[PDB]
Amino acid sequence: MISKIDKNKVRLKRHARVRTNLSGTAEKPRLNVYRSNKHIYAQIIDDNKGVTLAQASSKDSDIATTATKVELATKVGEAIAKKAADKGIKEIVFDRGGYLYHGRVKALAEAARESGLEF
Amino acid sequence: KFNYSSVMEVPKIDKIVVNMGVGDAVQNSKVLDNAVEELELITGQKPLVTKAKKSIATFRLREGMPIGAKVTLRGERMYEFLDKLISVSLPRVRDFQGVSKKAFDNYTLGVKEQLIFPEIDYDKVSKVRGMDIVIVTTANTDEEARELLANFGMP
Amino acid sequence: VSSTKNGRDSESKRLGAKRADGQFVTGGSILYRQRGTKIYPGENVGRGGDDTLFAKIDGVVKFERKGRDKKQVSVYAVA
Amino acid sequence: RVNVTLACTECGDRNYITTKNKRNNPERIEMKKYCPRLNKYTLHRET
Amino acid sequence: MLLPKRVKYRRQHRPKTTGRSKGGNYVTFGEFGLQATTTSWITSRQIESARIAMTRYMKRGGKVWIKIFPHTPYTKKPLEVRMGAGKGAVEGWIAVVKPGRILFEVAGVSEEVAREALRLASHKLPVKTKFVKREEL
Amino acid sequence: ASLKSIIRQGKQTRSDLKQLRKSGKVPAVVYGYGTKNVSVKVDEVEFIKVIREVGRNGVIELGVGSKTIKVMVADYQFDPLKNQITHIDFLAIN
RNA sequence: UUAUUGGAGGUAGAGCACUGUUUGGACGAGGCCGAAUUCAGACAAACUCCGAAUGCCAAUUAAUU
RNA sequence: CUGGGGCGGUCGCCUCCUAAAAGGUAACGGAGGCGCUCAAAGGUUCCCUAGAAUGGUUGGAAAUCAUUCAUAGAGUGUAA
RNA sequence: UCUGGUGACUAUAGCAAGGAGGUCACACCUGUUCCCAUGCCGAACACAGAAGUUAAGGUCUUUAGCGACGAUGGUAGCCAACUUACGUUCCGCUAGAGUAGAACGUUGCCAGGC
Repeated sequence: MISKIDKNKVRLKRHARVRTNLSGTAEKPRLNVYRSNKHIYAQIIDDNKGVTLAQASSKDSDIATTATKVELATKVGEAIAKKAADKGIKEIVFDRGGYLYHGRVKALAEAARESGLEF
Repeated sequence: KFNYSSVMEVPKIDKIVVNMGVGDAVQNSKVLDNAVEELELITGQKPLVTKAKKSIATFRLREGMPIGAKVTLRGERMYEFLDKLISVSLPRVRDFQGVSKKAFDNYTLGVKEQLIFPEIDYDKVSKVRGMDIVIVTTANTDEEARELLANFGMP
Repeated sequence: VSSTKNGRDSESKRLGAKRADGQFVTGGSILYRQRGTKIYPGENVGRGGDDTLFAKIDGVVKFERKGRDKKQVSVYAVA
Repeated sequence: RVNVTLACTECGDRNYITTKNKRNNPERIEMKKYCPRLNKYTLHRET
Repeated sequence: MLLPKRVKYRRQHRPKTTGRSKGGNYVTFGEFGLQATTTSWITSRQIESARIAMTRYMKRGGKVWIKIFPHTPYTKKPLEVRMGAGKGAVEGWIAVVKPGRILFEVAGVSEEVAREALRLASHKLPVKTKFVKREEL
Repeated sequence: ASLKSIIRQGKQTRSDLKQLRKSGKVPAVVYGYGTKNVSVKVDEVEFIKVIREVGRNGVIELGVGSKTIKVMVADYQFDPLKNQITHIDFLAIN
């Protein structure tokens, strides 16, 4: 009786392996992105200290809108872009958690690229 | 039916894996492709490199490190394969037994004692090839699996 | 007439630690010479081609634990 | 296993020597090295 | 005639003879046994010589246990040649025994019969022994 | 089912123990329910004569200083050579 | 040279968790008995789940020199 | 060179034990190797993870397997 | 406040059981037109759905049956002495490993909706 495997478990493992040579540090903070089966969350974290200074999700009250299930990501990326533009919108390291770079993440990743985020 | 507390604890049929045994192409240059087409003649899929020629797990003649073929069929193709297994695969067998352990290839202990390609009759075949079809199910018990082995299809 | 066949041996490679803990070192100074990853590199500490641990910043050495059964050496800029 | 001397087209100097297996690759090796005098990744050819 | 089926190295370094017995200082198989009080090397020839002298007087009327087995082989240069030419060939197998280590163990026989059988096997051993019984206090 | 012990003083040198083991005394320890770690000493002949009634396992009444506690034999370091005890462990049965 | 503190390392012991060696119980594997998993108990310069005392490197203030 | 010489055997480099928990340390002391190979066995990005026993080729009791244990038991161009 | 998201501490943080959920959120499930995929199977990956379902993952409870963490008290060894020599002996120093008793079902940081 072949048993199924958790999707978050494997993802976490992969994410940990990619976080062995990449971390935020004030000037260059890491942009962690959490993609669920409903919405997507993103927040600029500073590993050096260990405190967040940004927040953007697809389940936000100013983001919640019947889209095409991919347009939200674009808005999410532009939403945090302006928030990050207020203070600290220069060189930043983009973290793809543990998922692939192709898909909804790509749209959210390029969303800040066209916003001005030098990354 | 048998006291399932929810409508999701009912067992399912996990997968269906089968193809030819050795088909040793070290002296059978085209028999490899012939058996590949024979496996493609039951269900149309490219044949890969694995041991998918058993009735269950592994408990037969030893050797190891071979070079056979295998096929993965688990969707509505699997349902059609079972339909053809009740039509052409019960033309020559006509003998429903019962077991839930191992057979040909905790397994890894054999790769022999299989069928002889009965549905592949010599109407377009050059030989007979062991193609035992391992049964993969979501069965939590071998006797519950036997209850499903007679359920909806030949004992 | 008994014979022998065990009089061959290679040279010894001075391995081990080269800097003590709490000692001031300058960037480029070797800290450890080993055959593998006996001690992992910490902060401001790179690994050489022959698995040699060296410092990149001038400061004091610090041997600490990394994980639960692995050691690591780091260097701090604070004089 | 023999020696190989990657000749240049403009340099005219053998500042790139490597090794290869004649039994493995009997054809002439053609890679893109960098001649300082020309200061441009040029296509070198084995003599 | 007791020797390992196979060994990694045929040349050891001669086991050290100091301190007290590491383990095996109590009888756990029979009711009576022979306990050593001195340190010395026990060869296989002596081990089998004492066992044959014990069963001969026991007339196959009980069980005998050997808590020692030659694990280290020793070499020896024959015909006394000049020193410095390498190690010699294996001569036999020995076993280091420290004070407080049980040697033999008898069971299923008279208490006075085991006291006489153990005394006969102690004359073929090069170490001072002592008759002891299963302790429980 | 009775025994009189004597609270041992702190920091005992090797010589002290040797002299204490040279006579008829054997260092012991007491610990368990409703009690702390206390080091005492008893007599060898008085212990063996009071351990044949209850046997290996049996509740005993130790007189730790000016009190009586019900303890049993948890562990005991024995010396094969010259068959003499060296240490005894008492655990509160309560 | 002490005092005080920090660190690097696998020896003496001990141990069987790996590698090899071993003893009694226990192993089945064929129309009649032989390739074993556990239980207990041993051994090791080229075995280690462990692990001192000394020595060694250094740092600081003190104290003598 | 050499537990007199001769005869034999060795003579350079690499790993372990002897070596006494830093490093170093001898003997005609105890064990093994090298005198290369590779155009991918290189670089970078990305993704993966043995032995036991039951549908029996009278069966080597390990066909190239189903999924339990794998818990890494493997695997690494080469000796440790 | 809550569950989440991301960090710091040595498994006291693990595994096993026996429970209760929950549907805020997770999951599960429905597909293969769509980018994108199998050394082939849409299993995974990807995208679209998201009707149903807590059955499973699962969060919160209970239990020390494992595993890990282990007081003390003893002594094995050892440093320095003294003695006779050392398969030692005695006097000081530091005091192990095994084992008993016991403790353990983790503590913390930050952001959000709540």
